[PDB]
Amino acid sequence: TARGTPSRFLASVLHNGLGRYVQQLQRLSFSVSRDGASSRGAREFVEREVIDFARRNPGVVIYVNSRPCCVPRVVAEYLNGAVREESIHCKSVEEISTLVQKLADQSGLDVIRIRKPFHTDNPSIQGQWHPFTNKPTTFRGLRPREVQ
Amino acid sequence: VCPPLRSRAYTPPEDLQSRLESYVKEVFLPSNWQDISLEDSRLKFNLLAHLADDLGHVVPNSRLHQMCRVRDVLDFYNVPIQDRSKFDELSASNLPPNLKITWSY
Repeated sequence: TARGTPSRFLASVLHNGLGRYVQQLQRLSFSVSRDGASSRGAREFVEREVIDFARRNPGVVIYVNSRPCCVPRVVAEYLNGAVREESIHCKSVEEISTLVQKLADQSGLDVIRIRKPFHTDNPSIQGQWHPFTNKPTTFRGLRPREVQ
Repeated sequence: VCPPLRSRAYTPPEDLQSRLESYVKEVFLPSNWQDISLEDSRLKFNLLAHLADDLGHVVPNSRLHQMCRVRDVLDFYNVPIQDRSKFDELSASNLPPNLKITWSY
């Protein structure tokens, strides 16, 4: 629930797409087992898909560890300094490729409740409403029931 | 007393045709020698044993029945086999600079 969870406003890292778009994902670490059914899909991913992904995303450094492990994992690091650990345990190649692409598309901002589906730093052009907007001025600036 | 372990790595020789022709001629002569049947066990054994010792690579038990004719033997010996670890296979896959693979085994 919202009351049970932290929230944030919609934001970018450094006004990402304003000047030029910079891919937020920086590093991607994979822990894969040579032997082990959990990492089967992961192995097949490393065999076919990771090379092409690396070519497509030159800004991201990909590390493949290939060590004994019961659960294979992918660790995603972002420019803002966020770290995300995602289990690729007993996942197909398609599922892993999907997940990895999602990580590439995501920024480092926390996946929590976003308060407003829009964000602007200049909401007003004509000038924000105040009580004296849409009020006429009076001669000599006389208050009601003022003699002088 | 124990010979060193042999690699499974085999590259088909360019002059494989001539080698096979000579060995068929030795073991068995007729025209269209590719179509010579290996139904006889003696002749088949002799040919395959000779080729195994010479090329250092042997037809597996599973593929033995498939070797009906000399053509099949030629087809088998023109297929390369690469013997290398997966780490070596990944490394020699022309990796991009951003991709880095390590082996903890």
